Amino acid sequence: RSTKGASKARRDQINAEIRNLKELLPLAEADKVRLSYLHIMSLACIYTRKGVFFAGGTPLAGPTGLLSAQELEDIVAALPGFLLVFTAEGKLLYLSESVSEHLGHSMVDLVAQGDSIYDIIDPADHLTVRQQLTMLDADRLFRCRFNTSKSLRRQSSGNKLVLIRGRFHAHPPGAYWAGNPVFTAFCAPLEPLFLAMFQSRHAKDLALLDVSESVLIYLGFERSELLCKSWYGLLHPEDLAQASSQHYRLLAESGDIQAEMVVRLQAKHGGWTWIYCMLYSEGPEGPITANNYPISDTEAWSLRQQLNSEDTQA
Amino acid sequence: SKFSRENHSEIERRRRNKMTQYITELSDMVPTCSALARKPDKLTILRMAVSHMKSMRGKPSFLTEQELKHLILEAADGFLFVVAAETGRVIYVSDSVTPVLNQPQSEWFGSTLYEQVHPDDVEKLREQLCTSENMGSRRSFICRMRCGNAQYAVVHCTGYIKAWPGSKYCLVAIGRLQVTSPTEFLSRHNSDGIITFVDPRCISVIGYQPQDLLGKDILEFCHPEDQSHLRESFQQVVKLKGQVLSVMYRFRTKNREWLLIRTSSFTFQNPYSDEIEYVTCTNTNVK
DNA sequence: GGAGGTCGTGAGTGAT
DNA sequence: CCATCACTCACGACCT
Repeated sequence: RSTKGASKARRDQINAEIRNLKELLPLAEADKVRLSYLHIMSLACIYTRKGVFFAGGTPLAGPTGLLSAQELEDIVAALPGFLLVFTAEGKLLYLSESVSEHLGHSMVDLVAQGDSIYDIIDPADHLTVRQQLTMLDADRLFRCRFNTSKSLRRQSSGNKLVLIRGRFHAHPPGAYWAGNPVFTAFCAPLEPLFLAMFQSRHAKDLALLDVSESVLIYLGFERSELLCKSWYGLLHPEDLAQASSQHYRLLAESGDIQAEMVVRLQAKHGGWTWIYCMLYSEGPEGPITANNYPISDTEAWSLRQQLNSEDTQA
Repeated sequence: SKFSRENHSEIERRRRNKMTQYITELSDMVPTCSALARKPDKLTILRMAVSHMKSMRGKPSFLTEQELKHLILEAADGFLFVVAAETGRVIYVSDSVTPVLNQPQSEWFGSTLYEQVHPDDVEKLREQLCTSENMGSRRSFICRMRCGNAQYAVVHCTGYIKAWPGSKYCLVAIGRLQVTSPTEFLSRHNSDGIITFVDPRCISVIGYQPQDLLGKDILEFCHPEDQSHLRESFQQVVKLKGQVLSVMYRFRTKNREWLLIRTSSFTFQNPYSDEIEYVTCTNTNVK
């Protein structure tokens, strides 16, 4: 007979429950008004997954009543990255506010188009990311480009590089948590306290013209004992070819080339330290500047799988 | 033209599909609902959703101050402890001390952090716990903490001093593990034959420790009749600019026996200077 | 009859 | 204030 006025109540009922969700969503009402119904039904899923994952676990929360006024909500601002939590299939569970500093886009802004990690990162990395999320070893570190802001695309040369260091956690008893673990990660940008770095300056034959003084912590050598030593004299003979070919690439008929490599360096007392090494040229045939990132063998293996797949797809 | 209307059709289509897929992801990940096979009325789906979104609490942020805690403690792998500033007595520790340090959580409770650290680092640990009003309330220190199962692991701790809300002050901190990780062995030599590096696999093949061989000529461990042959092979390797040469000779073990060793060697040259950084030698026990 | 979900189309809007 | 492709609402016939 008459489907209008009858089928209307259905729509204005589901679009009233959506609205009773958005007035509950933990956001600020400066942006809680420009939120499409599609956002609410694509952004409240993340909150609901947070709720069901956390409320359904043993109270393994480290402390109880110590950081209990705002210090936990203040250290997050001072950390050199942003927290990111998701499922192995790519669906997010939490993204701290802090992302606004690092990608230039709000949490209310990135995930408003979609549900999953693959709506924020660059579609050129989707394969690589997927690889690392399918490969028991509770550790995973991989390097990835995230979509940036239009306010920082005007000032940075594209989408940001981000190191992603995390581990797959013990999933709670559930239906979707079954067979789908939860990956918690610290994600810091690499294109300029937990982010271990000693930095170095090399000449055109990778000799240590200078090094940061935090090297003593991760190698046992004072800066005094390392100056003018040959970097190939700190390497492990297995990683010889990798560093040599990256050094060739770094020495071309131009400058301004990034060179990625995961290597081992020999410490003072002789233990081998895993170093993710980002070499860039601060000038064509000028200086060599290297960011060094100490990592664990699991993280080194993950990042090597990354770079192997990348050089494969060149 | 003719498609400024039907493109709109598939646009609204993709919108409806987005919300169907989302309302299904709500129809898989809510407890009051995941306990069926009949995916109920979509309105009732959203209603069980609002039920589970009236569950817990939280100008604003996203999650409460025990979620962010678990998260920062899992991203920054390690444990969180809370010690009294003056007495050093352990008021509190998280269970994560067990997978990090292998000590049971009952052995940390009550004891002093001075017992759990290395004696040389005890004065340094006191220096950082002393409350003399030195931004300036955050502490950061590297010490050696006792491992369970002599046995010590380097721990980098970061925390801050707070009045507990003679234990008028206490340090609340997080401790991260500063991990940083047969028949043949590798060795590196300079142009002259002086050993610059040895793989610690030498202990097993020839019985010597690495520092027992660092800085000596490789010929002081060769057998007198074979010195000339090895010296000529080294001299040729230097000229072979990366080619792999192979020589056989009798090597003097640490128990003063003579082991037959097959050494494969090649120079490594630096891609810009072409100078011999070292001669890489893979030494294989053959007989 | 009575839910309950879809679809192509009409319109209100925040935007360069 | 006025087109413009693009969002993002609502609508009423019309299947399962």
